[PDB]
Amino acid sequence: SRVCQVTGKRPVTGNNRSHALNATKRRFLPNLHSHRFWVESEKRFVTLRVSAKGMRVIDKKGIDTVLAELRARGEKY
Amino acid sequence: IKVRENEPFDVALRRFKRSCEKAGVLAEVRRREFYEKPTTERKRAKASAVK
Amino acid sequence: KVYTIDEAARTAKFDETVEVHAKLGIDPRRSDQNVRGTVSLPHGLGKQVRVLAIAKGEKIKEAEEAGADYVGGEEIIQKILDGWMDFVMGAVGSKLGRILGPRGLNPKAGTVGFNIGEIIREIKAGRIEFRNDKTGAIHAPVGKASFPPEKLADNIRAFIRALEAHKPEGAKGTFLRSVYVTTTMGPSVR
Amino acid sequence: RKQVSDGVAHIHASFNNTIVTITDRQGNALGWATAGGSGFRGSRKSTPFAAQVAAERCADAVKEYGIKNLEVMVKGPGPGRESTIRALNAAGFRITNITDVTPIPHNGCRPPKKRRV
Amino acid sequence: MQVILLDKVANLGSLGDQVNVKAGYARNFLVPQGKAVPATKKNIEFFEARRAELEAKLAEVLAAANARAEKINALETVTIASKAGDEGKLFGSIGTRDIADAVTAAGVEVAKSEVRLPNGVLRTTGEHEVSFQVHSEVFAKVIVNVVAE
RNA sequence: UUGAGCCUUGAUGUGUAGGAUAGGUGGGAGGCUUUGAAGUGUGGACGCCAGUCUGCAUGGAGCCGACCUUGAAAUACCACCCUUUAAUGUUUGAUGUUCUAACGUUGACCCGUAAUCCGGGUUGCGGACAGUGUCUGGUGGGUAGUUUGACUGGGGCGGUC
RNA sequence: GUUUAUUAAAAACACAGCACUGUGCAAACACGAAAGUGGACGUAUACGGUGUGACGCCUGCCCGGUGCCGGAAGGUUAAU
Ligand SMILES: [Mg+2]
Ligand SMILES: [Mg+2]
Ligand SMILES: [Mg+2]
Ligand SMILES: [Mg+2]
Ligand SMILES: [Mg+2]
Ligand SMILES: [Mg+2]
Repeated sequence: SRVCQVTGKRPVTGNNRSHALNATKRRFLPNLHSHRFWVESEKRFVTLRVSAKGMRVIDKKGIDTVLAELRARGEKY
Repeated sequence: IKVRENEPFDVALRRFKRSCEKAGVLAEVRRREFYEKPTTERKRAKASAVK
Repeated sequence: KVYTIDEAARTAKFDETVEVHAKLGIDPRRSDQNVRGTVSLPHGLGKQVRVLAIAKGEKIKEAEEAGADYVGGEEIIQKILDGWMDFVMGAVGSKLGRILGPRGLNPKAGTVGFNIGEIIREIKAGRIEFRNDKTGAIHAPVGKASFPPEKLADNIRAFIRALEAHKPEGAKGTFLRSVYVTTTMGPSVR
Repeated sequence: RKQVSDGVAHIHASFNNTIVTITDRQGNALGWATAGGSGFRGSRKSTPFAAQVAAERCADAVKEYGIKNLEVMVKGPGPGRESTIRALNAAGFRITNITDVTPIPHNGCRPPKKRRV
Repeated sequence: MQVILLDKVANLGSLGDQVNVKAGYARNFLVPQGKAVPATKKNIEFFEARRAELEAKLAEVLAAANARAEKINALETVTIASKAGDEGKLFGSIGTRDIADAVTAAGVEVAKSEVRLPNGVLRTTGEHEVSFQVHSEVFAKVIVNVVAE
């Protein structure tokens, strides 16, 4: 289900305010994308369903640390 | 149809065109089809060309 | 350069033939092209004129020595009126107009003065310095500038001749100073 | 731009008008001019004269690659069929060989009917 | 990102610079095929330790693979006990492991393939010369004197 | 390297009294070209085929100004350049060209596997396109929620407020 | 043949037939936030939608309006 394994971002609900301020319940899905990642420390491709924000977090912390979190909460990858 | 006409002369010299094409087969095909009426047309090219 | 390389004229004979041809905005709405009264330009330059004003039969012995060389007479209002190859300038004011001595039918010569006490007043310098520059076709400012006798000393105009930046049209960018003539050509910036 | 010298003047002479096209040997269009392109409309353009002044105009247009000697290919009946090659000779041209290229079906398409006039 | 490179890397890199690259290129191509790496600061000084070491230090050590030849012209003469036939023309002859082994075997320690006796290499007695090699640009001359004893 | 911003290196004009195809005003009573010209002769070429130009060239040693008209006078020279075009840029996207490595594969194969799922792997084909997220203009009775007045010799029509 | 089970069996619906129009297949389309599935283990002589309704003889004029289709130069025009 549309969830970013890095950040936990998942859909949230809100409103579509028309010009006349009519509210209609809506969603905001996150920019999810399944993406293969080269884990050098594993000679293997780990693909993660990640949000774009997700990737940037992986770019900064580094896939080892990031997977090392999934691992540290049994979020299996 | 074709004229080489090499060096000396700027006169056209293509009287060969009055030997076939031009109003030859070209006035012919220009228009009304014909079909069987040429028969009659050429039956004067001979009712004449007898003498 | 930051200002101008006033060393931008190193062959004619006397390269004073330079001009004040700057840039102004456009007419997107309502603006015009005008000049004040004989813009003198902070610089003696070195110009002796023959300024033509329309005084009377008294202003011929003191209304003629103040940066000029003569003044139209009283008999010569229309007794100078019989030719096109025969005939600054002037036209006194207050309540006096001069379409009866400059009107219908191709020349500009407005600034002379308007005095009710003197013909050459105790403190009245500024006339015979620099010309005018009204409307033309694609802008304004045409006239004259420094000379072959100065240095960056005729760049006294550079801070009080380019400083004549009065309200620009609207949708424009008025700002660009240039001059020169009789050797090459150019300008710096604003 | 570019240059040739050895060329070909194509002409399309047809009762209503005659069109002069001047191209190199490998027919790649170097310049053209029409009887209508110049002036005259109606009768006017369907004349040997009008075709002369187009044959002319065409020169001041292909001379722009300095052509020197050129063949001539003549298509269709109608004026300007020959009067054009005269204005070409003069124009300032070695005029190499002349050929006629008017197409002749071996009796194929039925041509139009009528001209009850 | 910034990212600091590893190998030379084409129209941008160098071998150990701090360029700046589009992340699409860094992930997906460069860093995976380890041609570069995140400029995690932690790293950029991992590289500052690597900006003092090998360079500043081991090139005044090739100023020793060089000043070996400051002792190539301060003697400038070894003799070889090689005699002479029928007129002062070597009964012997001396090459590279003769001019490197009769160079090493004193206070002049050279690597046997660091002695260029272009051939003469060699076919007569008396004084000769040779091209002694320790660095790629800095070699040095001597004088050799095959002594007919 | 295509369509736009804009800036150095250059063009250019048949309203009458006339040597004659006057852009508007401005510096202006002598610059210059032997750093090798006026136009004869063809070269690119704008084209209302009325005429203009020059890198080059055959050339080889002066032309003119207030002159007398015209609402405006010099192709004597210079420019800020408008009637509208034309030759590099700068980058920037932009239309563009490939690449492969993100990504798609509802081709083939391998293994987990006695499995038309799925996962991994290999290959083929695509490829920064497609697709999806956020934002955004358009469309949208498909759905939804509502509105759609009152007086009135019943109501409606008409009329009126 | 069908239909208002219970006041209407009909001229209404369907029908073979015809015409338009969509659809190159991971089809259009339809049920589904989605995965998945019908269409179809089909592939334009197929599949969907719309109208007309065996057959015979036939089906003219109008594209201004409203829909739809095509257009690219101008104009106007979103976030940015
Ligand atoms: Mg409704
Ligand atoms: Mg009521
Ligand atoms: Mg019933
Ligand atoms: Mg019943
Ligand atoms: Mg069908
Ligand atoms: Mg029906």
